[PDB]
Amino acid sequence: ILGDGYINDNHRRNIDFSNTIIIMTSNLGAELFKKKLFFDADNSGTPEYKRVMEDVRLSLI
Amino acid sequence: TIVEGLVYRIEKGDVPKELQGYTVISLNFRKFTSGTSYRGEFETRMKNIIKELKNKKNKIILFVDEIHLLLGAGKAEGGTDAANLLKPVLSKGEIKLIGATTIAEYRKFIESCSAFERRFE
Amino acid sequence: TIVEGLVYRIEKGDVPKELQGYTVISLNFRKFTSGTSYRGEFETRMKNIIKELKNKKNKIILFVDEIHLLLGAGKAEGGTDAANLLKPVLSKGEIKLIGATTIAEYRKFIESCSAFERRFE
Amino acid sequence: ILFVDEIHLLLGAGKAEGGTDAANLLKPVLSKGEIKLIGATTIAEYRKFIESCSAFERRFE
Repeated sequence: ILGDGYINDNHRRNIDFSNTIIIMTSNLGAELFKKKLFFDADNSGTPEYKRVMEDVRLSLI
Repeated sequence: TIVEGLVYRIEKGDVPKELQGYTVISLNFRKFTSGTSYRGEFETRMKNIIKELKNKKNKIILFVDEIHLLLGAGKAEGGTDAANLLKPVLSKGEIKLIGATTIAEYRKFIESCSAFERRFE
Repeated sequence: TIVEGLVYRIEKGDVPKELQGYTVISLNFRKFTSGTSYRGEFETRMKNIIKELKNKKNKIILFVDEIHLLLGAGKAEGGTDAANLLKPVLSKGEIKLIGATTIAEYRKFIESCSAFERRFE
Repeated sequence: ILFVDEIHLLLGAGKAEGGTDAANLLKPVLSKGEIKLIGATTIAEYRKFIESCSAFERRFE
């Protein structure tokens, strides 16, 4: 799908995936989303916790 | 009802001037292949529809119920006519036809032969 | 017997004014397959029926025991098939029929052509 | 009073009319009490009426 769009079936048609926004959701939220983000959820930081989230965001990569 | 709408819109005058006066011929499948008798009398009826209404200058609009119905019956070997005719008509502009199919059937119309792919739309 | 229950409402007159008199007509296959002397002559018997099913405007109620013999079972040239008559006609309010099926085989009408779905209630 | 060797023998031929001799006929006739028929079938044969045909299971006993 991602690098292609010429999928052969048992009926040998083509299925083009042009002009499609592909949405890939899953959680992985636990085991990183402990209380570090959680107990300071009210303000959640313009200077500080953005660095804290990007570090978690790096670890989700 | 959008096809039947157009005749209700001839009298409204919201049609172009070159497409005026024309008459839709609604076409029941009971009229096509019920009165055919598996004989050389078949093509005597086919020219009564097809070839008599090309060079005739009269104002003409056809209408097809379903194209898949025209592929179902008409299998007599002598008779044929299961999409066999109207092949230059799909590039000529003398005959005005309108068809109607459902998507899940029209998917099985196109890619089951992959020869009518460039003709129809 | 629910359809038999209709008839007893008619003879006692416990029907609305617009539905008075109309006679239920059952359809026994003692005579459908046995009249097949030729292919065209099958539908002409229906043509004698259907033309007198519209312009009659008299007592008219059609009844089928099991529609599975009509549209489910049958070779396409063996008689009544999925390509039977009255497919665009029965959408119009010119013919009154009442049918009956069992659920466990009624999914064949979904899987016959998936086009009688909006054609029945 | 009629009697049949096997009703399974009535599920075979019947050509040159458009349908089987027994699978077409006697369907609303045996629905009501008219014919004094008595039948007999093999148990191992009999499954075809219950499973495969599945319509005569209330017609006979």
